[PDB]
Amino acid sequence: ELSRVDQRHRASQLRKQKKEAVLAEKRQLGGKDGPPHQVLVVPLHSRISLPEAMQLLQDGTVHLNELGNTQNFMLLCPRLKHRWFFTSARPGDLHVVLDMAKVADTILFLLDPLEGWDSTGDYCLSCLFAQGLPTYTLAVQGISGLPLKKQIDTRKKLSKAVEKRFPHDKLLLLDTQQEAGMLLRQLANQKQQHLAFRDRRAYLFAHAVDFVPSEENNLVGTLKISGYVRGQTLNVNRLLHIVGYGDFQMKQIDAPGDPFPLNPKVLMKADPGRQESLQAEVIPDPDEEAEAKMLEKYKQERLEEMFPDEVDTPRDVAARIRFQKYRGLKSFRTSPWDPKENLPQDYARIFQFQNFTNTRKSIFKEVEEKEVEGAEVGWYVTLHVSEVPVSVVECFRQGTPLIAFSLLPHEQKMSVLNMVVRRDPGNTEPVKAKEELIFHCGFRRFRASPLFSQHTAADKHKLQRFLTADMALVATVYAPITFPPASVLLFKQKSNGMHSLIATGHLMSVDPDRMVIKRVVLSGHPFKIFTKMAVVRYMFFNREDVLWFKPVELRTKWGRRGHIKEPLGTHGHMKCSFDGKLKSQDTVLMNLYKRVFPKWTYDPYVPEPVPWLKS
Amino acid sequence: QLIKNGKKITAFVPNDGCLNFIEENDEVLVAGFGRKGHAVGDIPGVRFKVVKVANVSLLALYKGKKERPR
RNA sequence: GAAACCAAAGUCUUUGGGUUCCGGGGGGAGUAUGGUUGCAAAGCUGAAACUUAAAGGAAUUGACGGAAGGGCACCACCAGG
RNA sequence: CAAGACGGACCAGAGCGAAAGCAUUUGCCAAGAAUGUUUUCAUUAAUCAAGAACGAAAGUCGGAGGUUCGAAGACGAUCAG
RNA sequence: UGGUGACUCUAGAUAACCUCGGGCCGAUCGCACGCCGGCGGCGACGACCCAUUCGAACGUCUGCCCUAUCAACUUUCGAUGGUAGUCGCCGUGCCUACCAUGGUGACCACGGGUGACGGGGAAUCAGGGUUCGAUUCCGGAGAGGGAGCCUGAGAAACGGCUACCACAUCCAAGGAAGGCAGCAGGCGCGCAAAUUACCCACUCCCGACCCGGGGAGGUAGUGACGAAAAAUAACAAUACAGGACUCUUUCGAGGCCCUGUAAUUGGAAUGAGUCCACUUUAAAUCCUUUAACGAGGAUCCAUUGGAGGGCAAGUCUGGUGCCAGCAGCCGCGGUAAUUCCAGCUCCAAUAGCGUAUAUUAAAGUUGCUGCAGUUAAAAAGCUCGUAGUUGGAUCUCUCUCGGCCGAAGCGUUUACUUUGAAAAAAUU
RNA sequence: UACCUGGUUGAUCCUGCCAGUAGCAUAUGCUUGUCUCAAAGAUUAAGCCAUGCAUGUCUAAGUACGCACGGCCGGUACAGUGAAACUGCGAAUGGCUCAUUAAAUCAGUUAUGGUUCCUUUGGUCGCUCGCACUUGGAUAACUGUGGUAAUUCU
Repeated sequence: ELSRVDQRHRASQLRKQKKEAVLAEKRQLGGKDGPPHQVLVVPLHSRISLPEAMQLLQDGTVHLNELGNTQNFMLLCPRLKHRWFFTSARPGDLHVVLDMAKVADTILFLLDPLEGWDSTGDYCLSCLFAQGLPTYTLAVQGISGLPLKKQIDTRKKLSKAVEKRFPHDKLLLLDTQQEAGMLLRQLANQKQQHLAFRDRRAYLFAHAVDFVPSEENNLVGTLKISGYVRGQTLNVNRLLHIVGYGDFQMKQIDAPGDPFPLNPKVLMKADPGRQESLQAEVIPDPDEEAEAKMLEKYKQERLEEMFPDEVDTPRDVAARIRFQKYRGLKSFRTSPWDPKENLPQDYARIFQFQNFTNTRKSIFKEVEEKEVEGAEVGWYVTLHVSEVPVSVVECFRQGTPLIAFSLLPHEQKMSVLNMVVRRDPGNTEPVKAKEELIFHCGFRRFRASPLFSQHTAADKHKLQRFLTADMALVATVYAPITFPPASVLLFKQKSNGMHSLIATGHLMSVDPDRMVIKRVVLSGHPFKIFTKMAVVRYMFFNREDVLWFKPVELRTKWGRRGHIKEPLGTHGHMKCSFDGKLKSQDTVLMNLYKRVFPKWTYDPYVPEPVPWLKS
Repeated sequence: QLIKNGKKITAFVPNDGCLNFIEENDEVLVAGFGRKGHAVGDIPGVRFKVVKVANVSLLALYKGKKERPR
């Protein structure tokens, strides 16, 4: 490039460009045009009382909103030219923390001085890492509640206790109002993490919610979700999803006056009939017994880890009947399988994409590179919803918040979701393949019966009958369609409504063509050995059983590969050819493959979790 | 794709079963492979290896010591 | 001297008579670009990106000849029984 | 009879020339090494960036002449290809 | 008059000049007060000038990295010199006017580049050398970019001013205000770097000053950058296992033999910790010193890399089966895997140890010491030829001025060697 | 401690590079009980900066009429301490960074006989032949009236 001025001027140009990008990013929050900065406060340890820090932090002009249980307020300061919205959460109550930490702009964690944090807070923090961190900001409370002598070593011990979970952060303390000024200054200017799962749709937080019942006996009426738009330009025709209560149609948007402007009734849109998105999720045209079962599950998992899929052939039931729908494959990787060969009535009830990647690109470019005529971000708007149950307002009076987000096109239909997911080491309870588990798949909450498979690059995926503690699996189930990326969480009712976390991951591409193959290997003990010829017993029990499964190729735990020549006895006595000679301590085994499909167990309603505790 | 200039680089995930930790569009800390620009061992024309993912080392994730956020 | 070989290719770890040009693992490549000479073809100077663990030099045997000779045997042949 | 060509055998482990190269007789032209010198000058020398003459064959510009041979180009044989 | 090595020096004489935007020749304060109406001691501020100190400023000789795909550069608009001037604190093309046509270059000028602030110095290293030096000491430069100023002895000053440029703060929309390459802190950039702490007590500096001020500086906080010391156990008896010695044909038996291993037994001795008191200190903290509690290994428990060769330590057991993977290189995996993954055992370093990159020694693979050029990479096709480099033998102290000596010339000039004095501290 | 080892081949002897070996410096991983030193936004961006601080100053000795004070003794010009303001000096030292800059900076060496110099220290301070037993006019401090949304504005 030469000519030192030329290199310098090119560098100055690039500097200008990246500074313009950064400045264009940072005005989107906490300002005259920006929406308020939502800060969610979690006291991790049980010794901390959030009211103490909450009143140290509340002083600036305050506006104390109130709810049934939680207490969140609005803060406005022209000194820092900053609008804050502080909302408090309790650890263990994973409902509230999970469904309102996915819209909060910055999370402030409180830590006791003596210990790191509570085990319940440890569970909460594990779940929050697994679903996505907006911005964490470490804080402590009891540092100045001790003399200096133990104070410095207390900070040292906390710094020791944090580096195992948070890799490196400074611990910013809260004891005085001036320290709260330092913290507020810190939270005003942070390297904001763009959690793209928030940004790609039009998500809105509700400050007011009013129910106008059309008919009180029908227990359904018009809802007034008024608050701030925080994602994209929100459009009426796109449907609206409430995080705990499903996706449904919204009828009207108005824009009233904002409650808290930084420097101190008209309707925006009604939904046209033809341009509306239609609510069509499917195609229109068509005590000690539990302990004993748990021990049986333990024995089954122990049997299905040292032996992969060894199934003993029953001598009562005929073998070609019990494995009627199975087929044999020469090689798992290379042998073709038709994805449209055998389909039930369930895949005649979902929606398929001709090309997912093209559709995802088109939808994302239509969101980003195009502008719609809806209300812009930062606006204090009100949404009138035609169809909603009453009880959500009751929940709005309980203490849980309401968050409503406008969906992408084709996000309400049913499809076959595939979730890349690995087991959390905190839980060790054996989970079978077709169990009913709760998915938190990115603002959605539902029980499902998934199917676990390997996460390889090939076409066929062998079904996993149990969840492995290190291998990363793919959970496949009928589910409402969601566009990746998406944080995915797996929970189970342990006892008394305690949601236990098992596994977490991301959402992979959604398609029904990803077939899952269930395998069964049948064992046989070779009791006669010639050179490259063997006579094997106890694999079948009839005579026509060997004749039915003639073309299937036998393999061997010691690596030999063969194919059967003839049946000899009336019982299961079987002549087999081989590449080489078997050892005397050897077993032959034959692979049988079938296509397996997930169960249709989907329901959007979820029970409210109780506060989590350790056994 | 590097942050600082925008070039396109192929990087080798070191240990067995660790590619699943790397998820699509994540921050990765990438090093050299060890021959100073010369392609190393089996992998042809690939001369870099990933050391950290989302500011957690792959060695800790493979040894099951730390947990990967997102 | 690696040896083939060399009275110089000797007087070289016992390393210094004077001086000129020139090589630095193999490819890319005597390529592109630039300058210059040329009517033109071309010449002189001449990179890099990327790529490989070898590429190469002397001598020694022969698995094998689709190379040729002999020599052996009523479990081979001639004369026969 | 004419046309252009080439100077075999003599021709060598010979000869000369800075190398490329140089073979029919005769004359002219100016060179050139070695040898011989009790000649003369007396350090005038070795190698050389820059710079300069020569440089096989093939090729390229202007003419002449074209015997042989001959790039290109034209025939005929040879076949599962 | 006096002096330098040398004056157009210093001093002296004469004739004059001495700026109104001017040059000095005390219209000042304090302390004690005292002697023949008048005379006075000590100190502080001041002052034209001289000398000095602290410097600054220009010059002198020598000494920079890579590049010829940079060979001619300079001079109209000063390039090199001459005379007179202008400005300047001065010497000068520093600028102007008039002349002259010069000045530099293969001993590499001029142009470029530099991931260039220079040096003291750092790392390595037999000898030679190679690489680095932003960085606490010295010298330089700049306070977002350029420019121009005020005041002052000293500034082209930016914790001063005025403008334009680029950013950017408060507005009542009339205007006002900027400058963290100072200390802490933020954003941003990134692979990459700490507290919006405490104090002038130390070190020194500034002022009118035995008193005030000091993010200079000190002190704590973060700190596995790097460096030094140094715990994680010691002894005895048993109980086995081996090894030698003696007695026994051997098997076996003993020792005031040896060597190991023991969640074996016994006692003693301790520090990490919790805590008093003192000391430390500006007030603290830490280290150091005392009381009190504080240790049986089945914890007050050591890690990080490795066990195919290079390269120390397993052809041990199970799992996966040319898959997953390992492996810097050579290579392994296709079923008894010596290499993958675990366990056990073991090795290496040890409160440290892996990886990536840069650079150094190994590299006599950059060769001055000290490489190579028939065939491995390489001698120009050949000769002439300038700069460059190199080059046969030869040759063994005195005359004047002053007290045997001091002054004066030396001797064609250098290279070389040896001595001497000058050469910053820190680092070595 | 002037050192080498594996890798071309059927095998050898070579040239030759690649790889190993040790350092030293930055980053980073994993682990970390004692104790003494101790580097630390240089590299990328001499990019941008919210807020606080970083430069002030009085002796017997320039100017005291702020009762601001305890306080003289009273017509005692001014008893003392002394905020503020004028005056004088400093603010050009220090700190910070390395962008510029290649005979430039810088280093050793010489020079100013070609110059400037606060301060400190020693000299010079009736050499001058021409109201002083004390000269003039303001202006802050303070009193009082204000402007502007706003300033260390006035």
